Amino acid sequence: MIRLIFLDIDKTLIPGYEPDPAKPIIEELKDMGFEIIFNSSKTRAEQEYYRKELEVETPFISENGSAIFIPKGYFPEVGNYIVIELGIRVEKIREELKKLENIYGLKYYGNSTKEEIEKFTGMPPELVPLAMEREYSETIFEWSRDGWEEVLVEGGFKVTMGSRFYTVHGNSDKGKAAKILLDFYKRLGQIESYAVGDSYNDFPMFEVVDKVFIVGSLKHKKAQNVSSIIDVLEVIKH
Repeated sequence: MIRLIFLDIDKTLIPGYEPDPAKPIIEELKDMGFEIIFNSSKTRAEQEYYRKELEVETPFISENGSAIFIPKGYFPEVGNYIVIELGIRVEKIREELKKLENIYGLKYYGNSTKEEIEKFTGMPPELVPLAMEREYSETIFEWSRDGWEEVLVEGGFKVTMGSRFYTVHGNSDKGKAAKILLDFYKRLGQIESYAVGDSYNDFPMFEVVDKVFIVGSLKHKKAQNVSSIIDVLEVIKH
């Protein structure tokens, strides 16, 4: 019986931005026999850093389900597939944001300085370069007028609210990506899947997994609300 758990890589796991706070949680999940899958709005560069520091070598999903990364030979016809691209290239997103930049006073990674990005996010200066290595999405830090969200959706893009900012991406979401990865595991036998989210970008995963937890007060019909990731492990222990 394989147990899988999808986790975000934000304040609910790494408050303060350093990896260390997540260690107690990762270690317990490992002891509980879980395959830990980060399914985050974060870039591959950001996730690879945390994974290495936390010694997590399982597949991961980046930029709101835009790509699934499977370590070479992780799963025992040879496809030789390491990266499954499901979203749209960031260059296309930026071409569209350029058309809206002035009308709506939009600020995102592509048109902001490292100093501005640090101000907007509060992220440590040394991590900004990792967040800037975007491949399939943009994060909107601010705007001077509303209405750009609808325009983007009309243009065929997805605009999803995260724990703090909107992320612009396309053709996929955390749920579509999670479902595909789950299929890879299901080929190995029976699986039990859990998902822990804290924002609207996690909602798509809920209909794809067996058990759902929400850290915070966001409400969803399939989710059990808890105040901390600590509580998730506690409730699962029941």
